[PDB]
Amino acid sequence: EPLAAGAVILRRFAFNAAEQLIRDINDVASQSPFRQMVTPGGYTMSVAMTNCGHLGWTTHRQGYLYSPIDPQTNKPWPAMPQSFHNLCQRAATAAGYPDFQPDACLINRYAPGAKLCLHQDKDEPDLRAPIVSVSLGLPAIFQFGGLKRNDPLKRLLLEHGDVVVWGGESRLFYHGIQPLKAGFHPLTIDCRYNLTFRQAG
DNA sequence: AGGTAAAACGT
DNA sequence: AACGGTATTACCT
Ligand SMILES: O=C(O)CCC(=O)C(=O)O
Ligand SMILES: [Mn+2]
Repeated sequence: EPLAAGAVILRRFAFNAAEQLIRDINDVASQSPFRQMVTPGGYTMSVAMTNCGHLGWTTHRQGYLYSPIDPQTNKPWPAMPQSFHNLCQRAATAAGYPDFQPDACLINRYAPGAKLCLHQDKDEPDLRAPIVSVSLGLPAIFQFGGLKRNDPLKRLLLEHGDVVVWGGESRLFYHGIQPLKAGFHPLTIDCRYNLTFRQAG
């Protein structure tokens, strides 16, 4: 369990809820489809993304931001599914964050080779609130460091149903995903999904 | 006067 | 391929 101060991995926590979560990913994506976002610097991200809930993480020319509106559809992001919110609440409570109320869920899709380079989650104004991160499908190596980029990384395999929660002291810690290895999973076929819940408003 | 982009090539 | 440069710079608010 003990990843860092205020950080924990709940292994296979979402395993039982996974089938329903995956159906709801498909429902969300049918309204706001997965898209590979382009950085301010002009590079297309390997991870395909969408959002649900009140606020969605996005890139544009000027930087990163949380928007109530999907810039692709010009409609609000789909409502956060009850299955998402219920799972998130249970995970956060188990992790020691019983008062967490997310208003934002970023949905990441990793094809073979897709990565997410070391970054901080910092576009949220209320830093008191934790991050809840659900793994679905193919396994990936999760990097978890410290407050500085060059702080040593813990490398952890995240498997289908694993939930990682950080906050408090570890809230602004650098973290990332190494290039996804190809493979098969009975529920996702050829990809990894990640659900990242935050308080963005 | 701060916050931010790099959530993205060489050794 | 793990590690670290780049952003002690050029930009908007
Ligand atoms: O895919 C993951 O496990 C991490 C996702 C992430 O870091 C993010 O969406 O900010
Ligand atoms: Mn992140």
